[PDB]
Amino acid sequence: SERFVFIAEWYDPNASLFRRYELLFYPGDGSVEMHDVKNHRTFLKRTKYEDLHLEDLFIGNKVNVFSRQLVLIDYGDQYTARQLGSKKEKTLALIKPDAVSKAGEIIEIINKAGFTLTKLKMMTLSRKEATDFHIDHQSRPFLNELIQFITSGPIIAMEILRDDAICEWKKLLGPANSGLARTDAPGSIRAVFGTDGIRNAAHGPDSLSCAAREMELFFPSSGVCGPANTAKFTNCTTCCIVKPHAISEGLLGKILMAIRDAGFEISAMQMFNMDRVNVEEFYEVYKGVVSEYNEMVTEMYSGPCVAMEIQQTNPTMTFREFCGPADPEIARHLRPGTLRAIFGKTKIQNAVHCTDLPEDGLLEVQYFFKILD
Amino acid sequence: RFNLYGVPTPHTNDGRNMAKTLHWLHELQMKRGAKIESKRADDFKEKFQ
Amino acid sequence: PKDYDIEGPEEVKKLCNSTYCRLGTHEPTVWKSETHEKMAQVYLNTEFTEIKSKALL
Amino acid sequence: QNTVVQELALANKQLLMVRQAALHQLFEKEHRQYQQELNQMGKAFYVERL
Amino acid sequence: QRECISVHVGQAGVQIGNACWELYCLEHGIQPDGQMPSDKTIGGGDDSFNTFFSETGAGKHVPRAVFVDLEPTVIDEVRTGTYRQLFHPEQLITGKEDAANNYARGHYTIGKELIDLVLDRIRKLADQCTGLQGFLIFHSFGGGTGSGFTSLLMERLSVDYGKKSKLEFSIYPAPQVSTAVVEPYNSILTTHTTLEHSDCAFMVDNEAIYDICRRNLDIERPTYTNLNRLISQIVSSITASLRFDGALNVDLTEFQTNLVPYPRIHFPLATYAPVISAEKAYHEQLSVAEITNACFEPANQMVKCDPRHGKYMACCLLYRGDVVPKDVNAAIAAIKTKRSIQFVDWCPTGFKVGINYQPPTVVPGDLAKVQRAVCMLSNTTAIAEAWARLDHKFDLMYAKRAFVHWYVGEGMEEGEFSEAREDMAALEKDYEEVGMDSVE
Amino acid sequence: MREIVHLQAGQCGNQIGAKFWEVISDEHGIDPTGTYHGDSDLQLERINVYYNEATGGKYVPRAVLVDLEPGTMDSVRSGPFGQIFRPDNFVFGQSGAGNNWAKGHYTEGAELVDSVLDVVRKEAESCDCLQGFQLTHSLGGGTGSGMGTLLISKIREEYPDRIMNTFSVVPSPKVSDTVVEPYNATLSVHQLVENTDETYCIDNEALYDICFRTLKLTTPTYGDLNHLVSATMSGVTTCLRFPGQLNADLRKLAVNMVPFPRLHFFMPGFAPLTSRGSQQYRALTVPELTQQMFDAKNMMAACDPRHGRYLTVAAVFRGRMSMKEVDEQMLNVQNKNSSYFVEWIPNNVKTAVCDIPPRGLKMSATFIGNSTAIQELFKRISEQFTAMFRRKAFLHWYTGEGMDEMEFTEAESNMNDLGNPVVTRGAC
Amino acid sequence: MREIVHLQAGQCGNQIGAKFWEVISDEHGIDPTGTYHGDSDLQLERINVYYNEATGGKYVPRAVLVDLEPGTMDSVRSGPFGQIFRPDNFVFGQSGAGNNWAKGHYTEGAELVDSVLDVVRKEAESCDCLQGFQLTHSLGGGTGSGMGTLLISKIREEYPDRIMNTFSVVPSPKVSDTVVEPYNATLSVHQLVENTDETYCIDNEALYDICFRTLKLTTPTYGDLNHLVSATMSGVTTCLRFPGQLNADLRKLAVNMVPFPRLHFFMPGFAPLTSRGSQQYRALTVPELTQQMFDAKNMMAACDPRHGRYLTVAAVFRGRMSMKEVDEQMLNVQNKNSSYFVEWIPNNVKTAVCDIPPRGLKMSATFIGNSTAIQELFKRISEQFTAMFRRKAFLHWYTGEGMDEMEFTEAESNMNDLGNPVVTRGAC
Ligand SMILES: Nc1nc2c(ncn2[C@@H]2O[C@H](COP(=O)(O)OP(=O)(O)OP(=O)(O)O)[C@@H](O)[C@H]2O)c(=O)[nH]1
Ligand SMILES: Nc1nc2c(ncn2[C@@H]2O[C@H](COP(=O)(O)OP(=O)(O)O)[C@@H](O)[C@H]2O)c(=O)[nH]1
Ligand SMILES: Nc1nc2c(ncn2[C@@H]2O[C@H](COP(=O)(O)OP(=O)(O)O)[C@@H](O)[C@H]2O)c(=O)[nH]1
Repeated sequence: SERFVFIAEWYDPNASLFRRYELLFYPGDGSVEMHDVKNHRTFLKRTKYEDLHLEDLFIGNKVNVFSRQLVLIDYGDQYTARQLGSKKEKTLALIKPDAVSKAGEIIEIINKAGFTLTKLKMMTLSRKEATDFHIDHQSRPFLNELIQFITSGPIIAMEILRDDAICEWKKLLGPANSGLARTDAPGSIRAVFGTDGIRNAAHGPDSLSCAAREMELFFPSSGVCGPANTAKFTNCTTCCIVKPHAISEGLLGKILMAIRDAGFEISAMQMFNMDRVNVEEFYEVYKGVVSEYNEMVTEMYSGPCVAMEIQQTNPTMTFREFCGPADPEIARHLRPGTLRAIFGKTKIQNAVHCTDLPEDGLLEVQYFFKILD
Repeated sequence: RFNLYGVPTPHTNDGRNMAKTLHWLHELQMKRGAKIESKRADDFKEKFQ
Repeated sequence: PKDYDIEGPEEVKKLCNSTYCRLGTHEPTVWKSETHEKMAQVYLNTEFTEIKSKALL
Repeated sequence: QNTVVQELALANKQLLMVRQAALHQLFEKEHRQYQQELNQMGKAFYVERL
Repeated sequence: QRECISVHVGQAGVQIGNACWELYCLEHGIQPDGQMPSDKTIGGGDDSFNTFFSETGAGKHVPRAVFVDLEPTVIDEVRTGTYRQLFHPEQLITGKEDAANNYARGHYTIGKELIDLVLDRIRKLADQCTGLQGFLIFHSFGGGTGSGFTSLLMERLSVDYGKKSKLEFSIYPAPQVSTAVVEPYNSILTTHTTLEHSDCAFMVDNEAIYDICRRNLDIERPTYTNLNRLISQIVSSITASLRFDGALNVDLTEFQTNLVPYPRIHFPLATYAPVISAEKAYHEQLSVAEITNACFEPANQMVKCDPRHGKYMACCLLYRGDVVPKDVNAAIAAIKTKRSIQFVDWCPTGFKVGINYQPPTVVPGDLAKVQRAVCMLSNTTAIAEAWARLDHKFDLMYAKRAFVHWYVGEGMEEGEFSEAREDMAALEKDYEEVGMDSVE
Repeated sequence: MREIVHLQAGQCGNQIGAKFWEVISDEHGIDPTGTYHGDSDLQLERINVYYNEATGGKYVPRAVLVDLEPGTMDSVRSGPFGQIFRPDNFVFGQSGAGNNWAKGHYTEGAELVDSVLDVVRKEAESCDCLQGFQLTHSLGGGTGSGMGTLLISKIREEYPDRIMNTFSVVPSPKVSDTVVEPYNATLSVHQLVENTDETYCIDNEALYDICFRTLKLTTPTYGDLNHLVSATMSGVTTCLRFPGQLNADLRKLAVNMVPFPRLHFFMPGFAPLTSRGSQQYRALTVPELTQQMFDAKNMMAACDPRHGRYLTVAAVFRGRMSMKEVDEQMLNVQNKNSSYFVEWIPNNVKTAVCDIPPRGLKMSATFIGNSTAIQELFKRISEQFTAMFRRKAFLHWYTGEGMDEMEFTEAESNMNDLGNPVVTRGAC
Repeated sequence: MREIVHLQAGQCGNQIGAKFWEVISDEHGIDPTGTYHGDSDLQLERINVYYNEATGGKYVPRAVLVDLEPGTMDSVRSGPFGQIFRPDNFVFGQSGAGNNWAKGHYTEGAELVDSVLDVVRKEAESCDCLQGFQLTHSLGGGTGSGMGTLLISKIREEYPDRIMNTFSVVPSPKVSDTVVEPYNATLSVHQLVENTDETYCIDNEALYDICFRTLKLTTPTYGDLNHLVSATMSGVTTCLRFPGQLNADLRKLAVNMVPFPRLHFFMPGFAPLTSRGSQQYRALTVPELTQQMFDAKNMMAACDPRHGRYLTVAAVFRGRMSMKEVDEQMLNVQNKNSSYFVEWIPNNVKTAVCDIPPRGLKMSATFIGNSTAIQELFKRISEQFTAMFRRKAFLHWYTGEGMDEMEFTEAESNMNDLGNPVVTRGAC
């Protein structure tokens, strides 16, 4: 009853060949069943897999079926196309260098609208890369100050999914001139968070082809996107990993709110769908020092996770103390103001992951912000 | 006219029910968080237990 | 399911054409030899060691 | 390049051991001071047959 | 430097060579167009690719083979497919009239319009050939082209290149299955004249690889591509020790010295190990001892002849990959200990070892990705059963002059039919003479 | 670069050739106007086996269209694929066939054979490497019997090293469509003994039997009969034209098919003959092809293969297909029906495979079979000849057109002299 | 080092052993794909006991799977921990089982035993010091009984110096899933008396009265019921897989646990068991573990210990614990239940402990019991056999399949002659 059947892909670690499968999802009672494409046979007969929800099913997702981190490729059958197709649509978000420090509650309003985030990156715009994001504006006497804005500071950029996502994010965005938005007063993102027409809040595409071309000028299919601003080693470069449980419950915006209203500054964010070998490489130092390791690791490669770096400027309280004790129940009986105290549970669903050693934060940011893309 | 009719019996075919009931509840509490009791319970059981 | 009905209501009946045109109803005619297709699995059907264990150092 | 790759593997393992030792020390010290402040507050951890 | 010329004759030989040079290109990293993306790789430095692929100022890695066929459309398939730019236009020689599965048309009448051009091409490839190690002859004992043009070619190459090495990889007529009726004519009248001119001739069959693909590669409905891609694996295990480096460097001239004890008996039997199908190879050990025992199990031979019905006279093992000599020693000692490998009494030293440090490279296809392999070539007396059965076929077909007129009216005299028959009688006489143990 | 010169004689011949050309033009991609409108270059690569190149992309069939009555040529030129042929290749004659071998062989037929030689020579040296000639006609009747044998003899004398394939419509036992099938068939077989190199006898009763029973038609027409025969004719000359592995041409099949020079009489079969109502249900594969090939149900000469051992067997398969499944089934039938094969020859089957099937199908197999069971086809015509030659009936036309009495006796002597070895090899 | 070969026969054996391999993979750290992902280095201490390796650290289980119906094979393959097994070990057969001991023993069941012994032979020669073979099967029914006992016989003939563990599910008194369960059970235990070194009789009703009286589940299925079986199969083979003070392997268990060679039928047990609501109100300690062993509501064979004296009692603990506790506890059990423990074996209790407990548990223990209480199971099977045998019912499909009259009486006589010692040593 109500099959949602997709084309899935796995990399066999032993067999260095891309293996193609056909995933079946029954929302129903929630169950999963793959099928071998070549050598047409059965593969993981229909059984309930409650870890696999409905909302993560999405082209390009990297869903964790049994010890197998399958990346989605195609619709395949087109009944599931004509049902869960237009109910999800691409959208590119481009929170401008003004209110880029207010991006935490930008993200909060995005996730409160009902959106789903897939990838997230802050860069600076180079010469040719910034000129690429002006072909719609070209030959009108404002290009110079557009360049000055878009190359002034850092830019946090987002990929957004919803039904009628382009038009509904236009409804959230408001009218293009924020002066007109202030005269209307609709509570739009420009009207509440904006200065003028040249610096509104965030630019967005107005058509599907517009979303496609601006997505390609931004987050590419090749590998060169931008510097992804870090100021790599600034003598204190601890990292945080906002977890899949956090960015699936929608606590990411409030996490950014709390870490911005604590003296700390974010300067690099990247949302990266990880694989098990890189997750194992990162958490390899946790082999045998903490009793529960494997089910902490499987959270790390369950869903999307967003890395960030935090420059330490807050006196007395450092980032380790601001994150608090690793156990959130412990943190609640402790100092009831830390991120894990007011944002997490169950010791594995900590909202944040700080660098535990103080001298070693640079190596984590050299990984989730240099080694891994 | 056309619905599932009859008393439902919730049951898991692969064995998850026995899988959860053969994990001790103290371990599940431990995985949810560290267990915390009173200081004098700690002292009494340190001395006379 | 034929094409030239000899018993069909047509006044002119040229009894020299077959009742059909093609012997079967296969849609794709492929038009590709084995030493053209199986030998072409090098420009396509590629899957090398992409997913590698990235060293932390 | 082959022996360089072997050398990166060995350096990975060396930093693994020293990082594990430091992390174990830090976790033990954190546990000790958490227990101390809980005893100050009026509660304590539960250890199996403590 | 250390380079050998491949020659391919007939439909069978030419698409031996198509899959063979696909595998050679993806072994040395060479693109289908004719160039290499970048050097600084173990496969494509200089000394490994110089063996087959020549060079050119504009990065072109031109082959060292000849693709000769007496009829078009197979050479035209080669120069129409994805390897059009790689092979040189004169490197693929085509005729304008099919050999019609007649040894007389392969040897006597339509051979003279093409043998001069083929020898001109081979002379050119030998002129740009510093150390010529030998010629690898790929053909069948079946159809007219591989039966007759090879029969003329070994004669001409022995006239002009008498001291050189010649290694045939022959498609032998299978025990039961066949593709023709005049294969008993063509095989006998080809072997009769190439026995004195072929240096060593590994015979690989078709029904045996049929059973191998059916049993180990787990594919019930395969084709000629899956059939002779395994022969490309065989030749890539034979002529690889001079390409890469290893523990034991076995040479092309070493195969004929170690597998051919007598001037006329030069007929080894080939087999391969890991032949597993990539969803079965990673639930087994595939150790050196297991892949050694796989070659000597009486089902993995690539010609349908049973080694139990005979005695080995020579065996060479070519180990390839991350194989260690001190498991090689244990495996060969274990296979010598047990009885059903019965060696003759006139070679207690009956093994050759050649070890290569290059792991086998998987093509996009059906074979698995493995880090160990071995190709085993055994010269044994067990081929005498197949030869006597082929002689039975020839006698039953010749006793009442079947298909004689096509052969005799083409240019061949009748006495060659009787001469090849007594040549085969002498061959099986030598096979039974080398069989019994020494009693003097 | 090889080609086939196709020639057809008689009113049977012109229609069988016209349907063959409809099949080949459909297969290659030739429209009724003549230009090439196809979807792949594998067709266009070797269309100069049957289509001479001309300017403007107007590829023209290289066909010699021959008859003594200029009405079937009007039918051919007014048919569907009528404006495709050369207007000079309709070599006509304002005369009558006469239903007479003497009128076909010793009369105005010999006055027309010089112009037919001129046409076929004009075709022949517009080439580079010719494989040979392929004539279709009917033994029972005029024109294609008499002029067919005369033309076969004359072009064999002109070119002696080129293969000859003759598709000959032999008479049937169930029906007699003329009264001089015996005279015409015997007199044609007399030249068919020492002339053609590969004949494929194709009876007419078997065509109706196959069309009514396998294709399950209710009123099958001459178009359907010629369509089946043309399918066999096209499948024989396949690997000469379309690419594949283990390719086989006419001389290849001939060398592997005749053990003796006079046993060149074959007995054909095409066998994806699945009925179209059941076509979506058939699980068409190699063993089904083999069974439909080797039953005594699809055989297009009205003579049972169970009445005589098979001498040699062809199997020209076409399509994308596995040759384990080909040849294991080949030995399955060869080892199961051991009594139906002569034992002095071993492995009496040819396998040939083209990588491209006929369009509309995906797997096909043409069978060309030399069998001693072709003996009954000549025993019938021999008794049918002698029963009306003993009383000198229907003979004065033959002896008044300018042919002697004794040639009948010579023809019957040659015919049962062909009857002797195809008997004596069928029982060791 | 030491190894165990896991054979599984029948649908029941296949499902039970698949859940067993799930439990062992979870205990050792092998994921469903087969790559080792554990937390401690000591989980890979003794990985050779159940797993052979492959290239790249991929551990394939040393299991041989057989049945007559190729659908349970697909079920196990499509299970969660299905793509870990060797594909050549999936020894199926396109035939029928038909829950018939004759059809699984004397016939088509024995037509596959050559390939089964070939696989078992290669898995046993690819070892250095093999300790033995454990087979999971159903005592009643076919395949697991039919081919199962034949497999026991041939393996015992080939290797007479290894321990044969046979985890078999016996037919239940209240319900039957097959009307010829007494027939198959008698004809299977007849082989099991003189062949295997130790059995494990796991009755369904006693297996499930656990799920009421201790676990308090409402609707448990067989996926829940085979987990207790898997827990006991893991707990028996735990001192040869994980380190611990006073180790105990299968053969030390057999010598301490089998006094006379025929008397080797055991009742199993696993007792850190309590309901989900009663987990938090429990006082998990060695004395309550010992009591939950020795209470007659936890064991998986429907045999009352108060209906017969205990011959031997083995107890293999897992978890960090004190030794004086367990020694005094089993001594106190012996002293309290003095009459129900035999007097001719002083200290009829074998004790063992191991360091690491199963994951999700702090201390566990497996229980092995050889008493005279198995005479109830064997006598009930004997009564039901003599009920179905005195009217020759359900027997013509043994005789037509190839089984004769007299060794039915041999099997029943062996049943009664096994009931005789297990009642004489009850009264010494
Ligand atoms: N891998 C592979 N093996 C082949 C192929 N074709 C033929 N063989 C083997 O080669 C034998 C006959 O091929 P050939 O001797 O080359 O045929 P030919 O020499 O071209 O003879 P004709 O064309 O009939 O004149 C068959 O018995 C097959 O066993 C092929 O296309 N691929
Ligand atoms: N298959 C087939 N047979 C035909 C066709 N036309 C005629 N025939 C057969 O040819 C026989 C008589 O033709 P025939 O008299 O020899 O033609 P003629 O020699 O030109 O006078 C008849 O028995 C027909 O069955 C055709 O178009 N296709
Ligand atoms: N514990 C357990 N018992 C089972 C399972 N499946 C079947 N059984 C038992 O197996 C018995 C019948 O098995 P049987 O018919 O002999 O299987 P067969 O050998 O394939 O024919 C039944 O009485 C069931 O109680 C299972 O998954 N777990």
